[PDB]
Amino acid sequence: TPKGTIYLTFDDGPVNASVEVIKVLNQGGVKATFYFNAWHLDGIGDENEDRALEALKLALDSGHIVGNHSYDHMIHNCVEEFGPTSGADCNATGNHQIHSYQDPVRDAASFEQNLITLEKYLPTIRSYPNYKGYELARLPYTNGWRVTKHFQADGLCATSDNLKPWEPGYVCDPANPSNSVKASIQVQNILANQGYQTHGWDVDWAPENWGIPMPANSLTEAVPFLAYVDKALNSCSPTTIEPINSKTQEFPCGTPLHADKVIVLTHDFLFEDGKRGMGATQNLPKLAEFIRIAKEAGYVFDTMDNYTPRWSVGKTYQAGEYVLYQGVVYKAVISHTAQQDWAPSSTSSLWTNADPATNWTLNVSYEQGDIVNYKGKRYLVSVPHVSQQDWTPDTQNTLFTAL
Amino acid sequence: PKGTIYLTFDDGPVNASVEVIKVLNQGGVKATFYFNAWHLDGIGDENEDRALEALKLALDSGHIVGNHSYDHMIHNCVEEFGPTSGADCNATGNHQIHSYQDPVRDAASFEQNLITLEKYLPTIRSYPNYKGYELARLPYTNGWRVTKHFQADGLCATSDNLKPWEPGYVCDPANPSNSVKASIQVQNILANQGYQTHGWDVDWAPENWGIPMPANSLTEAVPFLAYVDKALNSCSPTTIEPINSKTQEFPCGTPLHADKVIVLTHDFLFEDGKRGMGATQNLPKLAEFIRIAKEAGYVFDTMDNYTPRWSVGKTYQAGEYVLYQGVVYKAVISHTAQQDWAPSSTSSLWTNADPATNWTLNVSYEQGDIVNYKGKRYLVSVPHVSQQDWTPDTQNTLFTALEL
Ligand SMILES: [Ca+2]
Ligand SMILES: [Ca+2]
Ligand SMILES: [Zn+2]
Ligand SMILES: [Zn+2]
Repeated sequence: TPKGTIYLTFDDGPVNASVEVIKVLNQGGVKATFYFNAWHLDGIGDENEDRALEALKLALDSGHIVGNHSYDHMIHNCVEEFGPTSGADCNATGNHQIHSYQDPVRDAASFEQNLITLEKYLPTIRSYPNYKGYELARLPYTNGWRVTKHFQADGLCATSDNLKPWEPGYVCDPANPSNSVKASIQVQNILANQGYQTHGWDVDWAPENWGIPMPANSLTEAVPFLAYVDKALNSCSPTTIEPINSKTQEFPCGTPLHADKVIVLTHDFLFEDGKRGMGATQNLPKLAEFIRIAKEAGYVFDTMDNYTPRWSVGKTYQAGEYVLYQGVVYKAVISHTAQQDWAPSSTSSLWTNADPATNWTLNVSYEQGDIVNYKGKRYLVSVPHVSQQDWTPDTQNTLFTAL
Repeated sequence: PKGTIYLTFDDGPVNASVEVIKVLNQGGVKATFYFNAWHLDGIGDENEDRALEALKLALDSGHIVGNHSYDHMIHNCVEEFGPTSGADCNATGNHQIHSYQDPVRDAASFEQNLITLEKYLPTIRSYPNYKGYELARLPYTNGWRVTKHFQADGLCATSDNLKPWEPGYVCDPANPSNSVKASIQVQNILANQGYQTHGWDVDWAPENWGIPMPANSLTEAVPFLAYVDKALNSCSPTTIEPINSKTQEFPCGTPLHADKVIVLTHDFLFEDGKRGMGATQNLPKLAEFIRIAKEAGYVFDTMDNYTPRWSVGKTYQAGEYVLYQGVVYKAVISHTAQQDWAPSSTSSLWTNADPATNWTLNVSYEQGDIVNYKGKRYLVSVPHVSQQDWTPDTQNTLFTALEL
């Protein structure tokens, strides 16, 4: 058995720098997950991105998983009016993490616009099974999780209503989060109701020193970075990670789905020779070496579509274990061996639906105190039970209490 | 029942939709509404200040909501799309000219529709009868993507220059307009996103568009019921007039179409306004029609049930079709359905029969089928059922890559 599983996740592509990243992954014999912002395809993301479409194609042809990071990384919330210069304008002020989320309905819509743009520039994109843009997402700035009904948590100081975390007098209060944070929580919930899973991260491969003129040069070297990964293995990193805005304060430490796994966050743009330093020259070798030594150390690499393991026939499942099947999360009812014809579903006796959603749904095991939406109204679950078609909340005033 | 009628209303939500919905409720039937969300933005050039109220009433009443595109393709009717474009296009009457152009943009209008609906009614996904992401119908076009073996296009639905009633108009199904070809591509893009699309058998419309107040001439209830009887098991999409409403290659006798009539009509025909006294004259036609159709032995259903739901305990014959969790399946063998033996991507009892073209698991592929996979096109050389190990890029005895 492997020491553990590493999930390499790259955010904020597709950009020019993405091309050589992908080749290093391919040479290293691994697959990774890229959470993309399609505004780079429109040439308005203020990066070197004329090869953005080439990069998207290469990632997909190479078998890497493509997930959804929103169309514009929420830069519409950093400027007065969104347009071709907004990316540059927001870099001018450095106000990315201030008022990052405002109208959650509009902000969640940015993930659907991302799908439109990706499918505009690459009209064949849905013929790739590794296109997961409509299944897997990650919120900008936010170490937030919607994995299963019992595995979800928010980044409670991810974004701010005024001061940045390093500025003097900055105050983070998880118990009374910022308006931006509250908005981001609603965004998570909207996406979950559209069938997305969202995942945060355990470790962030970033500059060790942002105060030099080429901060990318300071990216952690492979050996010490592997030490960070070893340290994160089974140690609830999302609660102890720094800085404070990268935390998931109420991450469910010890949750079985998270055991023996480390999600690495990094950014394509840290591997470019450019305005952040000699990223290609200094850091592509670090990536190559990290992959080699991680494997030597006993790790294997996987992608986020398998973070929740796919249901597989012949496997013996235990009561309470989670699988993913056709994009939906299910939880085993009893110990059994999966047969071909016994796949999880909305009518299975062997599984219940355990998507991290809040709209009332068939064959879900509801707990007391859960709140579900049904036909535009909210309902408290008063009697815990497994939902069925004839027990809709509008007809069941003992099991549910209207709010 | 002697048959099932599917009442379908297009081009809402508008003020006129409110009274239609109430007649349906009092008549004890559910219907399907194919909506254009631009009315919620107030730019659709109808009486539409109650648009959001109507969308809510349709949903709260249990009617099914389906996707008719954001702007009814008016962006293709004008030079630059804006708040006045519906009015501009009505001023010219060029709706059916160049109606489909860039099919990627045109299909994206269906996704934009989802965005706008979910903007004005953030709770909309909490309604099981919201089917905006599952059921669609193309503007102007009697086109169908129901199953892998039940699909056909409206070959003269739209034009590159001349309207069907104008001097010089020619329609050739064997060499369709550029607009039509683009619309065929839109159908395929939507099918690959999981949509079914459905056309219609009969269109409840003005008998005479040339008289003043043309909405008033909407067919009376009794003769309209006559039209429905005539359509029942008679392949109406091939014989219907006018020419731009035809589905020339409709698969007459296809099993899912048996004993069913889909009626198309438009909410706006039922208001008192610019098209005539539609509320006064036509709401009672709708009410009476429902009553006499039930008397004659018809029942009414919605388009989410046009492909019947998989039902536990039911016996199925090999070859029969069901809808399960939004996906069409065909039975591989006769058997009795049971709880844990539902259709799926791994079932031995069913195969996926969605009307899509991207390579998909557990599909019964036929010789000559062309599938898309990882950006390339493949011809199926021998029939087989797809499985994870048999991907087209690795199975050259099953698939042959086509040249770009
Ligand atoms: Ca999902
Ligand atoms: Ca479907
Ligand atoms: Zn990011
Ligand atoms: Zn229409």
